Amino acid sequence: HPFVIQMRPDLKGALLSLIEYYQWDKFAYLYDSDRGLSTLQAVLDSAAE
Amino acid sequence: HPFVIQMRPDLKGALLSLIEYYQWDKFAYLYDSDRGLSTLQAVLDSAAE
Repeated sequence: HPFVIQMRPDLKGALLSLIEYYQWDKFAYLYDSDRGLSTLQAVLDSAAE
Repeated sequence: HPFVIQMRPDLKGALLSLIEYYQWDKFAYLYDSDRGLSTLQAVLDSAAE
């Protein structure tokens, strides 16, 4: 989306890399729906691969 | 949300009951964010339970 400038960096890749680093195969992901499920969608998509 | 009259019935229950009827334990759920994440949250919470 154009004309919108977001100061906040994206956390998705960082979290994926952290989970990868800690060598976690199996875990529980708690999530709050008010902030949005986007990152959850990310970790779910990654979960299959 | 008030003042909105929604003709389309809620499909969640039929889905969950159908899954439980076919005796499904493990499966694949493909989804798009076009319609909203509500059904997804339904199958995820019910999967957790």
